[PDB]
Amino acid sequence: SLYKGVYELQTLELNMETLNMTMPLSCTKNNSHHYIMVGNETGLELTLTNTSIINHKFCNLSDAHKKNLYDHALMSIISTFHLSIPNFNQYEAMSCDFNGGKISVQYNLSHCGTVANGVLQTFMRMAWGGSYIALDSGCGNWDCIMTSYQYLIIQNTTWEDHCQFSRPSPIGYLGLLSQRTRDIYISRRLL
Amino acid sequence: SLYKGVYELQTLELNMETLNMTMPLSCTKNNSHHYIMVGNETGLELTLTNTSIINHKFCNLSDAHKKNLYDHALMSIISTFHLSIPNFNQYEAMSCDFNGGKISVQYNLSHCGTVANGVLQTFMRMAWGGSYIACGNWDCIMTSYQYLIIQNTTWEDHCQFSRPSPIGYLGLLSQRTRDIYISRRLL
Amino acid sequence: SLYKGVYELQTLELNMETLNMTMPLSCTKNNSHHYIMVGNETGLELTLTNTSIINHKFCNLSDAHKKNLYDHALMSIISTFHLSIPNFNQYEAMSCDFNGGKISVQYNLSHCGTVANGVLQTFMRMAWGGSYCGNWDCIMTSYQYLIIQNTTWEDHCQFSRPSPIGYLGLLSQRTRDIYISRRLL
Amino acid sequence: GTFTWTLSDYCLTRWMLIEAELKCFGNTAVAKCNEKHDEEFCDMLRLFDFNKQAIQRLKMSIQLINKAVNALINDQLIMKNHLRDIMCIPYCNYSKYWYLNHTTTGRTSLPKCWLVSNGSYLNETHFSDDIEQQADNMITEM
Amino acid sequence: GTFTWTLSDYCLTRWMLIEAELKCFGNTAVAKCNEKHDEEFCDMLRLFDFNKQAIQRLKMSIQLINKAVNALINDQLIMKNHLRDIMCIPYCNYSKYWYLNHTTTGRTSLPKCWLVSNGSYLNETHFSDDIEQQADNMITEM
Amino acid sequence: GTFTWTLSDYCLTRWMLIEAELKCFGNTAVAKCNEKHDEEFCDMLRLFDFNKQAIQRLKMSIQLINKAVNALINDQLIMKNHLRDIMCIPYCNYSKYWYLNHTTTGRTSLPKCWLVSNGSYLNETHFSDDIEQQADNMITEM
Ligand SMILES: *[C@@H]1O[C@H](CO)[C@@H](O[C@@H]2O[C@H](CO)[C@@H](O[C@@H]3O[C@H](CO[C@H]4O[C@H](CO)[C@@H](O)[C@H](O)[C@@H]4O)[C@@H](O)[C@H](O[C@H]4O[C@H](CO)[C@@H](O)[C@H](O)[C@@H]4O)[C@@H]3O)[C@H](O)[C@H]2NC(C)=O)[C@H](O)[C@H]1NC(C)=O
Ligand SMILES: *[C@@H]1O[C@H](CO[C@@H]2O[C@@H](C)[C@@H](O)[C@@H](O)[C@@H]2O)[C@@H](O[C@@H]2O[C@H](CO)[C@@H](O[C@@H]3O[C@H](CO[C@H]4O[C@H](CO)[C@@H](O)[C@H](O)[C@@H]4O)[C@@H](O)[C@H](O)[C@@H]3O)[C@H](O)[C@H]2NC(C)=O)[C@H](O)[C@H]1NC(C)=O
Ligand SMILES: *[C@@H]1O[C@H](CO[C@@H]2O[C@@H](C)[C@@H](O)[C@@H](O)[C@@H]2O)[C@@H](O[C@@H]2O[C@H](CO)[C@@H](O)[C@H](O)[C@H]2NC(C)=O)[C@H](O)[C@H]1NC(C)=O
Ligand SMILES: *[C@@H]1O[C@H](CO)[C@@H](O[C@@H]2O[C@H](CO)[C@@H](O)[C@H](O)[C@H]2NC(C)=O)[C@H](O)[C@H]1NC(C)=O
Ligand SMILES: *[C@@H]1O[C@H](CO)[C@@H](O[C@@H]2O[C@H](CO)[C@@H](O)[C@H](O)[C@H]2NC(C)=O)[C@H](O)[C@H]1NC(C)=O
Ligand SMILES: *[C@@H]1O[C@H](CO)[C@@H](O[C@@H]2O[C@H](CO)[C@@H](O)[C@H](O)[C@H]2NC(C)=O)[C@H](O)[C@H]1NC(C)=O
Ligand SMILES: *[C@@H]1O[C@H](CO)[C@@H](O[C@@H]2O[C@H](CO)[C@@H](O)[C@H](O)[C@H]2NC(C)=O)[C@H](O)[C@H]1NC(C)=O
Ligand SMILES: *[C@@H]1O[C@H](CO)[C@@H](O[C@@H]2O[C@H](CO)[C@@H](O)[C@H](O)[C@H]2NC(C)=O)[C@H](O)[C@H]1NC(C)=O
Ligand SMILES: *[C@@H]1O[C@H](CO)[C@@H](O)[C@H](O)[C@H]1NC(C)=O
Ligand SMILES: *[C@@H]1O[C@H](CO)[C@@H](O)[C@H](O)[C@H]1NC(C)=O
Ligand SMILES: *[C@@H]1O[C@H](CO)[C@@H](O)[C@H](O)[C@H]1NC(C)=O
Ligand SMILES: *[C@@H]1O[C@H](CO)[C@@H](O)[C@H](O)[C@H]1NC(C)=O
Ligand SMILES: *[C@@H]1O[C@H](CO)[C@@H](O)[C@H](O)[C@H]1NC(C)=O
Ligand SMILES: *[C@@H]1O[C@H](CO)[C@@H](O)[C@H](O)[C@H]1NC(C)=O
Ligand SMILES: *[C@@H]1O[C@H](CO)[C@@H](O)[C@H](O)[C@H]1NC(C)=O
Ligand SMILES: *[C@@H]1O[C@H](CO)[C@@H](O)[C@H](O)[C@H]1NC(C)=O
Ligand SMILES: *[C@@H]1O[C@H](CO)[C@@H](O)[C@H](O)[C@H]1NC(C)=O
Ligand SMILES: *[C@@H]1O[C@H](CO)[C@@H](O)[C@H](O)[C@H]1NC(C)=O
Ligand SMILES: *[C@@H]1O[C@H](CO)[C@@H](O)[C@H](O)[C@H]1NC(C)=O
Ligand SMILES: *[C@@H]1O[C@H](CO)[C@@H](O)[C@H](O)[C@H]1NC(C)=O
Ligand SMILES: *[C@@H]1O[C@H](CO)[C@@H](O)[C@H](O)[C@H]1NC(C)=O
Ligand SMILES: *[C@@H]1O[C@H](CO)[C@@H](O)[C@H](O)[C@H]1NC(C)=O
Ligand SMILES: *[C@@H]1O[C@H](CO)[C@@H](O)[C@H](O)[C@H]1NC(C)=O
Ligand SMILES: *[C@@H]1O[C@H](CO)[C@@H](O)[C@H](O)[C@H]1NC(C)=O
Ligand SMILES: *[C@@H]1O[C@H](CO)[C@@H](O)[C@H](O)[C@H]1NC(C)=O
Ligand SMILES: *[C@@H]1O[C@H](CO)[C@@H](O)[C@H](O)[C@H]1NC(C)=O
Ligand SMILES: *[C@@H]1O[C@H](CO)[C@@H](O)[C@H](O)[C@H]1NC(C)=O
Ligand SMILES: *[C@@H]1O[C@H](CO)[C@@H](O)[C@H](O)[C@H]1NC(C)=O
Ligand SMILES: *[C@@H]1O[C@H](CO)[C@@H](O)[C@H](O)[C@H]1NC(C)=O
Ligand SMILES: *[C@@H]1O[C@H](CO)[C@@H](O)[C@H](O)[C@H]1NC(C)=O
Ligand SMILES: *[C@@H]1O[C@H](CO)[C@@H](O)[C@H](O)[C@H]1NC(C)=O
Ligand SMILES: *[C@@H]1O[C@H](CO)[C@@H](O)[C@H](O)[C@H]1NC(C)=O
Repeated sequence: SLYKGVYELQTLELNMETLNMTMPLSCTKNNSHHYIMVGNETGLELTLTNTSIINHKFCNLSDAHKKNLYDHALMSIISTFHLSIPNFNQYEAMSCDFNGGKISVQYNLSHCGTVANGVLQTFMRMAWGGSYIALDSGCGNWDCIMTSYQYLIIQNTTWEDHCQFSRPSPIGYLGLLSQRTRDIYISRRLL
Repeated sequence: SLYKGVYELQTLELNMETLNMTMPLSCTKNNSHHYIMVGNETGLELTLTNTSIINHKFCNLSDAHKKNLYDHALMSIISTFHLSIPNFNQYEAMSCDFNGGKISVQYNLSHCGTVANGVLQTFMRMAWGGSYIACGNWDCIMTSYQYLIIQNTTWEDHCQFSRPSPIGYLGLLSQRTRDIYISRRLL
Repeated sequence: SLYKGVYELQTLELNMETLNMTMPLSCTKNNSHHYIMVGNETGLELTLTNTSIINHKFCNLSDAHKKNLYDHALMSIISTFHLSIPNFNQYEAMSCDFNGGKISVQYNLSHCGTVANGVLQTFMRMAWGGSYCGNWDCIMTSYQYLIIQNTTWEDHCQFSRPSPIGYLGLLSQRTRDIYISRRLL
Repeated sequence: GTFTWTLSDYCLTRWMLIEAELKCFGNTAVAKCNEKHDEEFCDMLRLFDFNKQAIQRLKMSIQLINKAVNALINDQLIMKNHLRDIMCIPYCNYSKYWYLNHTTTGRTSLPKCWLVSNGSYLNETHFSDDIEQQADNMITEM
Repeated sequence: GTFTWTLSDYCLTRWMLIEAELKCFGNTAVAKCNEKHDEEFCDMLRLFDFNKQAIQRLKMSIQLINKAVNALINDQLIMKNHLRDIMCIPYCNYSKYWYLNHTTTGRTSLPKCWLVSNGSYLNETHFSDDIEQQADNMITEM
Repeated sequence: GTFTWTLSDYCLTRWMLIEAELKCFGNTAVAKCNEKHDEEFCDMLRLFDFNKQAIQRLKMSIQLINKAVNALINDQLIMKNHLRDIMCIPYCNYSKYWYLNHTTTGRTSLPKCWLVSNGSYLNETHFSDDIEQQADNMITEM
C-alpha cells in the first residue's frame, strides 16, 4: 500500500461541469447524439440518424453570413469542425440549412478512404470521451472509420441536461482547434 | 535602490528602432492614428475617422493581384490584418480602393457582437501603447469613431507619443488564420 | 582515436529508407530534378525544365475534386506545396491539367522578386538536399518552368540520400504569408 | 509555441473539484509546472486559473478561448493521448490524477495521470514502475 | 512548436539601448535563455541577434521574419501579455527591464521586464516581492 | 506545441542503420530528451519510435504524420537548420551524428549532429571546440 513507508498515495478528481461558461464542453448520450455545450444555456446536437431532414443539395452559406440572424459562437464551433475535417474534397455530400438563424448541417456518409472516414474522425475527436460507442471502427483502425448510421446532423439546441453516458469534457474540442486548416485541399489558384 | 546591501537595480530601456530593417515597427502618434513603418520605405497608416474616403462597396482585390502594382510588404501586412479579425461575417463592411498599387481600405463601423467589435478588437493589438486610451470589457467593445481607414504613407516622425516596437504585429502572425468562418462549402 | 582523455570520437549515421512507410521521402538525383516518394509504390516528380508539357492555362480543380479519380496523398502533397508559397499573386502562373487522376501540374517561372522567387523558395525547402548563398530576395533559377507529376516508384535516386525533413518543414508554414483574395473568407 | 500562463497563488476547492474539498498544493510542488512541458496537471490548473480570472474580472463569448488555446494549454499532449487511444495503449482522459503524499510535513509530488486501459481505471499493479520512479525520485531532496 | 534559436556572440551594444551604454551580461546568466520559456528579455534578445545577423551578412521583405518569428520569440508569450493587458492586472511593455547587479564581483541575474499598468510603471513597490525572490535565487547561485 | 511523444524502452536496430551492429544507448543518455528543446537526436529517436509503433501496432496515407508533427518534433528546429543553411554557416542534414562512449563503461554523451558545409561534411577542426565543451560538461557530470 504505502511505498517506502512514509509516502502514501492520494488521488485528485476533477469536476469538468464548472467549465461551461469559459469554454465549450462535450458529452455523450443515447449512443448517437453526443451533445455539446457552448455555454450555460444553448449548444449543438451532433446526432447520427438514418433519417434525412435537408433534402436539398444547397447551403446558401454566404446568404447566412449576410443575414446574420444566427448566433456567432455556434457557427464558430461549426467552422472549427469544418476546417478540422482532414482531406475534405466532395461538396455535394454536406447539405446545410442556416435559414432563420438555425444552425443545421447534414454530412452525408454514404473503399474507406472517403469523406465519411474524415468526418467521423473529426466527430470522435470532438466528442473524445464516449465516442467509441458510435464507431464500429476497431482498435488502431484510423484508416477506415465506419458507422451503421448514414448521416451526421449538427443541430442548434437548448441544453436541458443531456449528459447521460459520459461526463462533461472540453478536451476533444480544445485539442481540435489546432487541426483547423491543417489538412485541407486547395480549391482555387489564388486562394 | 539598496536591496540586501549588496545589490542594486539598473534599468534597461531598449531602443527599438534597430529592428526597423528586419520586421515592421508599430507607433501611435495620436490617440487614434496608429502607424506601421516597415522601414524608411512607405508604410501603413491606420486611422479612425468619421470622414469617408471610399464611398463605394466594391473591393476589386483579385484585379489588384492581377495588375500587381502594390508593394508586397504592405499587402502582406494588410492581408495579415484582414485575416486576423476574430469573427468576420459581413462582407459589406470592407471596401477597398486599389489603383496603381495604392493601398486604401475602409471598415464601416456602425449593439454588440458585430463586425465593428472584431475589427476594432484586432485594431487595438497593432500596438499596445496608445490604443487603449482610444479594461472592464474587451470582447464586447466599441468606439464612437465611425470608420477605420487604412492607407499607405511615407515615413515621417510619426512616433512622438508611443515608443516604436514590433510586439503587436509579431503577436498577430500566429493569429492570422486562427479564427475564420467558413464562407464556402469546399475551402 | 582519443580526443580528450579517455573519450573517443565515434559516429553513427541513420538509415532513412527504413522510414519509407509513414511519410514522404525526398531525393535529388541530378542538378535539376528532385523527387518525392510516398512509400515504395508511387511518388511525385518535381522537374525543372525549359519545355512546357501542358499549354492551356486552365486549372479545373473543383472538377478534379468532384471526379475523385486521384490519389489522396499525392494531391495532398501538392496542396501543401501550393499553399506554402510565400506570396502567390499572379494567379495565372499555375497550370494544373487534372484528368483521370493525372497530377501533371505546372508552374510558370517567367528588378526581381516575382512569383518565381517564391516558387523556387518552396522548391528548395521541399527537396532540401541538392537544391543548389547570400541571395534570398531573388533566387531566380535559370530554368523556365517547374512541373509536378505522379510517377510509379523505382530506383529514381542515388545522388542525394532520402529524407523527410524538407516535407516536415513545409508541412508547417502552410498558411503564412498568403495574400487575401476574397473579401470575406 | 509553448505554454506561458502563470499559475496564481494553486489550491483548489469544491467549487472546482468533485469530491474532495480544499485540496491545497505546496508552492514548491506546483513550481515544477514552469519547467516541465509534457504533463496534464499543468494544463488543468492553467484552465482553472483563467476560469477564475474570466468569471471574475470580466463580463459566453468563445473568442477569448479561440485565441489563447496554445498559450493556456498544450494541445499536442491532448493529440498524443488521442493517438494513444487509437493505438489502445493506456491513455489519460484528463479525469483522475494520482500523486504521493506524506503527513509528516505534507510534501507532495506534482500529480501525474491515472492512466485508463480497459475503459476502467488501471489498477496500481500495472503502473507500479512509474509510481516507484516518482517515489525514489522524491527521496532526492538533498 | 517551441522556439529553438540559439543566440550567437551575450554582450549588449550601445545602439540597441536608448541611453548609449556598454551594457554586458555574463554567459552564466544568459545561458538560462536556452532552457527557460516564459522570459521576455530572452525573446527580445533573440530578435535583436536575428536582426543583427540579417542586417549584417544577408542582403525590405517581410516573409523572412514572418516565417522565422517562432524560432526567435514564443508568440504565446505575446498572447499571455495581451491576456494580462485586457484584465486590469499589470502587463509587460517589453520596453523597460530590470535586474540586480552585484557591483563587487560583477555577476548579474537574468533581467525581467518591468511591468506597466495604466500607462505608468510600478515604482518598486507592487513587485518588490518578485525582486526579493530573484535575490534569493541569486543567493542560491552562491 | 512541444515534444510530448515519449520514447519506448531505447535501442536502435540493425535495419535502422547502415554499417551498424545494434548500437544502443543508456537510459541516462536519453533521459535529457524529455527536457532538451534543440536536440536533433531526440527528434530522430521520437520519429523512428512512432514509426515502430505505427507498423507494429497501427494497421498508405499521410494523415497520421500530418496530425502528429508538432507533438513529435518541434518544426522550428528544421526551420532553424534551413535558416542556417541560407546564412551560409554550417547547418545540419540530420544524417551523420557523433558521440563519445567512455572506454571503461557504456555511459555515453548525448549525440549532437555532424555539421555540413556547402554539400560537404565539416572538418573535425572547426567544431573541435564544441567537442571540448561537450567533454568538459561530461566530466562535470561525473
Ligand atoms: C475517463 O475514464 C474514466 C474511466 O472510464 C471515467 O470514469 C467513470 O466514468 C463512468 C461514466 O459512466 C462512471 O460511470 C457511472 O458512475 C456512476 C457512479 O457510480 C456509482 O454507482 C456505482 C455502481 O457500481 C458504484 O460502484 C459507485 O461507487 C457509485 O456509487 C454510476 O451511478 C453510473 O451507473 C448508474 O448510475 C447512472 C446514473 O444514476 C444510471 O443512469 C445507470 O443506469 C446506473 O444505475 C455509472 O456507472 C464511473 O463511475 C466513472 N468512474 C470509474 C469507475 O471509472 C471518467 O468519467 C472518464 N472521464 C472523461 C472526461 O472521459
Ligand atoms: C442506417 O442505414 C444503413 C444503410 O442501409 C442502407 O441504406 C438504407 C437507407 C436502406 O436502404 C438499407 O436497406 C440499406 O442497406 C444501415 O446499415 C445496414 O445495416 C445492415 C444490418 O443492420 C447491413 O446488412 C448487411 O447484411 C448483409 C447480408 O445480407 C443480409 O440479408 C440477407 C438476406 O435476408 C441475410 O441472409 C443476411 O444474413 C443479411 O441479413 C451483409 O452482407 C452486409 O455486409 C451487411 O451486414 C447493411 O449492409 C447496412 N448497410 C446500409 C447501407 O445500411 C443501418 O443499419 C441503418 N441504421 C439502423 C439503426 O438501422
Ligand atoms: C439556396 O440558394 C438557392 C439559389 O438562390 C440564389 O442565391 C440566393 C442566395 C438568392 O440570392 C437567390 O435569389 C438566388 O437565386 C435557392 O434556390 C432558389 O430557390 C428559389 C425559391 O424556390 C427559386 O426561385 C430559384 O430559382 C432557386 N435557384 C436555384 C439556382 O436553384 C435556394 O432556395 C436557397 N435555399 C435556401 C434554404 O434559402
Ligand atoms: C456553469 O458553471 C458554473 C461555474 O463556471 C457553475 O457554478 C456557478 O458559477 C457562478 C459563476 O459563474 C457562481 O456564481 C455560482 O455560485 C456557481 N454555482 C455553483 C452551484 O457552483 C454553474 O452552476 C454551471 N451551470 C449549470 C447550469 O450547471
Ligand atoms: C534603422 O536601423 C539601422 C540599424 O538596423 C540604423 O542604422 C544605424 O544608424 C546609426 C545612426 O547613428 C549608425 O551609427 C549605425 O552605424 C547604423 N547601422 C547600420 C547597420 O547601418 C538606422 O539608423 C535606423 N533608422 C531609423 C530611422 O531608425
Ligand atoms: C475545364 O473547364 C473549362 C470550362 O470552360 C473547359 O473549357 C472548354 O472545354 C471544352 C471541352 O470540350 C472545349 O471544347 C472548349 O473549347 C473549352 N472552352 C474554351 C473557352 O476553350 C475545359 O475543357 C475544362 N478542362 C480543362 C483541362 O481545362
Ligand atoms: C484489457 O482487457 C483484456 C481482456 O481482459 C486484457 O487482456 C489480457 O490481459 C491479461 C492480464 O493478465 C494478459 O495476461 C493477457 O495476455 C491479455 N490478453 C490479450 C488478448 O491481450 C488486457 O490486459 C486489459 N488491459 C490492461 C490490463 O491494460
Ligand atoms: C554592474 O556594475 C558594474 C560596476 O559598475 C559594471 O561594470 C562596468 O562595466 C562597464 C561596461 O559594461 C565598464 O565600462 C565599467 O568600467 C565597469 N565598471 C567597473 C567598476 O568595473 C557592470 O557592467 C554592471 N553590469 C551590468 C550587467 O549592468
Ligand atoms: C434516443 O435514440 C432513439 C433512437 O435514435 C431516438 O428515437 C430518441 O428520440 C433518442 N432520444 C434522445 C432525445 O436521446
Ligand atoms: C445559468 O443558467 C441557469 C439555468 O438556466 C440560470 O438560472 C442562470 O441565470 C444562468 N446564469 C448563471 C451565470 O447562472
Ligand atoms: C436554433 O434552435 C432552436 C431550437 O431548435 C430554435 O428555437 C431556433 O429557432 C434556432 N435558431 C435560433 C434563432 O435560435
Ligand atoms: C446521400 O448519398 C447517397 C449516396 O448513395 C445518395 O443516394 C443520397 O441521396 C444522399 N442523400 C442526401 C440527403 O443527400
Ligand atoms: C491627430 O493628429 C492630427 C495631425 O495629424 C492633429 O491635428 C490632431 O490634433 C491630432 N489629435 C486628435 C484629432 O485628437
Ligand atoms: C532610409 O533608407 C534609404 C534607403 O537605403 C536611405 O536612402 C535613407 O537615407 C534612409 N534614411 C532616412 C530616409 O532617414
Ligand atoms: C456604413 O453603413 C451604414 C449603414 O446604415 C451607412 O449608413 C453608411 O453610409 C455606411 N458607410 C459607407 C462608407 O458606405
Ligand atoms: C470594380 O470592378 C467593377 C466590375 O464591375 C467595376 O464596375 C468598378 O468600377 C470597379 N471599381 C473600381 C473602384 O475600380
Ligand atoms: C512603454 O513605455 C513607454 C515609456 O515612454 C510608453 O511611452 C509606452 O506607451 C509604453 N507602452 C505600453 C504598451 O505600455
Ligand atoms: C462621429 O460620429 C459619431 C456618430 O454620430 C459621433 O458619436 C462622434 O462624436 C463623431 N465624431 C468623431 C470624432 O468620432
Ligand atoms: C501609396 O503608394 C502609391 C504607389 O503608386 C504611391 O503613388 C502613393 O503616393 C502612396 N501614397 C502616399 C500617401 O504616399
Ligand atoms: C519499407 O518499409 C518496410 C516496413 O517498415 C521496411 O522493412 C523496408 O525495409 C522498407 N523498404 C525500403 C526499400 O525502404
Ligand atoms: C537530369 O536528369 C536527366 C534524366 O533524363 C539527365 O538526362 C540529365 O543529365 C540530368 N541533368 C541535367 C538536366 O542537368
Ligand atoms: C512495398 O512494401 C509493401 C509492404 O507491405 C509490400 O507489400 C509491397 O509489395 C512493396 N512494393 C514494392 C513495389 O516493392
Ligand atoms: C499517374 O496516374 C494515372 C492515373 O492513375 C496513371 O494512369 C499513370 O500511369 C500515373 N503515372 C503517370 C506518369 O502519369
Ligand atoms: C509563361 O509566361 C510567359 C510570359 O511571362 C509566356 O510567354 C509563356 O507562354 C508562359 N508559359 C506557360 C503558361 O507554359
Ligand atoms: C496531504 O495530506 C495532508 C493530511 O493532512 C493534507 O493536509 C494535504 O492537503 C495533502 N496533500 C494534498 C496535495 O492534498
Ligand atoms: C489491484 O490488484 C490487486 C492484486 O490483484 C488487488 O488485490 C486489488 O484489489 C486491485 N485493486 C486495487 C485498487 O488495489
Ligand atoms: C488611470 O489613470 C487615469 C488618468 O486619467 C485615471 O483617471 C484613472 O482613475 C486611473 N485608473 C486607475 C484604476 O488607477
Ligand atoms: C515612485 O516614484 C514616484 C514619482 O512621483 C513617487 O511619488 C513615489 O513615491 C515612488 N514610490 C512608490 C510609488 O512606491
Ligand atoms: C561504447 O564504446 C565502445 C568502445 O569499443 C563502442 O564499441 C560502442 O559503440 C560504444 N557504445 C555506445 C552505446 O556508445
Ligand atoms: C564552401 O563551398 C566551396 C565550393 O567551392 C568549398 O570549396 C568550400 O570548402 C566550402 N566551405 C567553405 C567553408 O568555404
Ligand atoms: C547530408 O549532407 C550530405 C552532403 O554530402 C548529403 O549527401 C546528404 O543527403 C545529407 N543528408 C540528408 C539530406 O539526409
Ligand atoms: C581536416 O583538417 C586537418 C588539419 O590538420 C587535416 O589533416 C584533415 O585531413 C582534414 N580532413 C578530414 C579530417 O577529413
